[PDB]
Amino acid sequence: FKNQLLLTLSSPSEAIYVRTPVRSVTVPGSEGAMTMTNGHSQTVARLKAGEIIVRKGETGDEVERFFLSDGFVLFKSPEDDSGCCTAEVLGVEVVPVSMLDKESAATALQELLQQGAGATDEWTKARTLLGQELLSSVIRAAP
Amino acid sequence: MWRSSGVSFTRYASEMAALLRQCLKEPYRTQAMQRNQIHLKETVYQQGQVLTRETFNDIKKAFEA
Amino acid sequence: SVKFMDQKRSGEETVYFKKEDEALLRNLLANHPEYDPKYS
Amino acid sequence: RVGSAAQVKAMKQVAGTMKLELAQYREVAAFAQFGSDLDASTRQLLTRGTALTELLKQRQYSPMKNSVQVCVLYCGVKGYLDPLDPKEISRFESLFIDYINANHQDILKTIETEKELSEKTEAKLRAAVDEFVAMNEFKK
Amino acid sequence: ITTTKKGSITSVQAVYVPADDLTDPAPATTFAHLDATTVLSRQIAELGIYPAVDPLDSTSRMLAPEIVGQEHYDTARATQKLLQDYKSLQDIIAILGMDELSEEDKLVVSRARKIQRFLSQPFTVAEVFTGKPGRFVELPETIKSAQTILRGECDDLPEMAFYMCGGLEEVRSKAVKMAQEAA
Amino acid sequence: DLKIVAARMKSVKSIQKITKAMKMVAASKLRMDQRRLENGLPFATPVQKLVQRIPVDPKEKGTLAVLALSSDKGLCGGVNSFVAKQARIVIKENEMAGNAVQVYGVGDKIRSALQRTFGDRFKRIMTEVTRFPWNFGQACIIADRLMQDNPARLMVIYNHFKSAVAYDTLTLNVLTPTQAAQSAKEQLNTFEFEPEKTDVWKDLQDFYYACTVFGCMLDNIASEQSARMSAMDNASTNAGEMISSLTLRYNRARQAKITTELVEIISGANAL
Repeated sequence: FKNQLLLTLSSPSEAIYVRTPVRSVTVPGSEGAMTMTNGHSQTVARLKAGEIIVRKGETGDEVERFFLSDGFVLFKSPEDDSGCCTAEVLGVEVVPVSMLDKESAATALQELLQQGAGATDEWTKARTLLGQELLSSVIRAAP
Repeated sequence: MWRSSGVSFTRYASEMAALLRQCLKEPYRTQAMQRNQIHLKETVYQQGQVLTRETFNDIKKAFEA
Repeated sequence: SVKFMDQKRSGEETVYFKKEDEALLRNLLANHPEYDPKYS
Repeated sequence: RVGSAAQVKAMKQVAGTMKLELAQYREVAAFAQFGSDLDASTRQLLTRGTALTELLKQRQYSPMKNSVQVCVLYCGVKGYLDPLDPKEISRFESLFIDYINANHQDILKTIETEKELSEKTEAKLRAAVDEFVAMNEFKK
Repeated sequence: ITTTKKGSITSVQAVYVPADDLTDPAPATTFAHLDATTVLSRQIAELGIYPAVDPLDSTSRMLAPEIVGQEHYDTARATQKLLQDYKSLQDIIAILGMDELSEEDKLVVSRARKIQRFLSQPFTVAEVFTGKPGRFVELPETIKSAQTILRGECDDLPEMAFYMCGGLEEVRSKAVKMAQEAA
Repeated sequence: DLKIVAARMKSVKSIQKITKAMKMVAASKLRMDQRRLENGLPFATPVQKLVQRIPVDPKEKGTLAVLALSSDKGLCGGVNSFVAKQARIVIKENEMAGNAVQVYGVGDKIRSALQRTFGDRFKRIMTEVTRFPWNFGQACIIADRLMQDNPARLMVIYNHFKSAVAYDTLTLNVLTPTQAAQSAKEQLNTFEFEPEKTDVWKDLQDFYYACTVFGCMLDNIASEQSARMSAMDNASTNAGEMISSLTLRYNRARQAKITTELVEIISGANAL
């Protein structure tokens, strides 16, 4: 086909891309953010939160932002006959940034801190901390 | 943080997607919590002779019990 | 076919509304304490 | 077996439509208990059929005139009752009747004299219907 | 047998209906001669609903808004509409099940079933069959209870309590009792 | 008689009508289920294909756990029949070698099918699941229950949805922690794991479990709906046939009644 990057960005409830040809795609790995392009090595990574940023070949400058909660990324080298290199970004809940809110975000953060103030269980403390992480990411990412 | 707390990655992912769904805008948030309600009925057996039956409508109590 | 359908319907309805009546009998006295003789 | 030959044109113009609409309702009646899953172009038929059936309902020893009948069936077939709660149609009808008998006796006399529903009377009718709906409030 | 300007004869005739066939000439000719009608059924008596009156075959010349007020007329017609809807769902329930029915249809079925249970009441003459004591239910009480049941105040109350209850208050008393023995 | 044939015709006509209505309803539900499939399969295929690089031998010895997916409503054709057939086959094959079998299930139909025969092997059952759409009753819960009850080898029986008139029953040999620990996972050395393999494997395996159940049950639901449409077709056809037969019988009995009453009248008129 072409020497592009075939992205598929998918959640269970909606597949946003299937074989979209793009140039570069940034993704928030569990260690830190990183950007996949054509030629990138075969790799697997776990994601933590934040704003995937897609950049089509037709766009170049224009972008598309999507918020991801958690999931995985799988970059597969290009088949010899396809001429094109593929990537799969799986997310348990993938929203756009247009559909996000900072007020309900901060309210949920407040209620999470309220629930976790009675820190007794390990899972409750951990859930409070991880909710703090994700909600801070939502706040920093929303417009 | 979860193999120490005795928690699964699926449980953590679900319980965090719940909070994200709570941080949505109302028109899409309605459809989200709609398409992500819960209704299950677990039924535990031991060589026949049911030990217990219990219903679940919440993710946290479903993963806990 | 006639007694078949009738008895199947009657049994299904009986079971369904037995369950529902059990639930309502559980949750009655809370939401309607003016009848509860515990407070009388 | 006589048919529309025993009908004024003012009634033809609405009955030729209502017959087809009620036939479609009779063709898709059983789907009323499963309409939650169906699509438009099949829920609209159910809605219009229910609205017409509730419009054709009538009270004992309370007959109407042909002008009033034509006005009401125009209000019914022209979609001014689809968005309503059906239980309110008996009110709709009653209020509309009182309104027109208070306000547009000229319309009623014209329909009774010419035995036709011309475009001018139709415009007057749509005007009166819009005025009535604006003056009044219904559930759905 | 008719009222005149000198006196009055209120008559009550029992009409045997052989093989439960109302198309027989004797009942057919007798329906036209009556002011009030009350048709008893086996499909209903099998449910223990006594008196086993079919309210969709029973009629009366008196049931009009001008004689009995609209509180009575509309209540009666709403009851009949509910019962006809429940009868027009029997096959859907027998084939598919309650799982397919919407919550509107579930609420209508529950109300119809509750109404049927409410209608049945014990009789003093039947005490040597049932053992239960007899009841005399006045008409305003009946209209209040039917209006209540149709309005939806008592949908939460269980159907069993409704059964064999002379009055709504009695229904409450039996539901209270059944909840106490439930816990 | 006449009352019998008339009641039968009435009931069967109602049956046919409701059957056609439910046919259309099931077609709509199958459309929406195909939509959920097309949206939710890409979420599962990549990770399943990744972990399937580690080949599982179905001859391994150890505590088997058989997860049988099924429905909760009837009129689904014979899909749950085929599921329970494959499950019986698997159980009778794996209990000969001596592998102790446990049975997990989804739906009341598999329970009713395997109670009398394999009810001494039940472990845990779920039902009232598909009242709503699928991921309402998240597969993550069942996967967590499996991992908490960690068996040595796991099989998953379901119906693959080939097309609107064709399905196929399958069994998935699924990798477990014992089978992962007994392998060095050299096949994944071509892949870079951003967290280390030993720390990310346990979190990847639960995702694999969840995704496996998810797609399998979506396919089973679609196959169920296709079989439901087929069953509605066959039921409406049989109802039409029965209506024809009962109409013939009704007309016969009508003529018989007429002749009998007329002969009675004539003999009572000639017996004077």
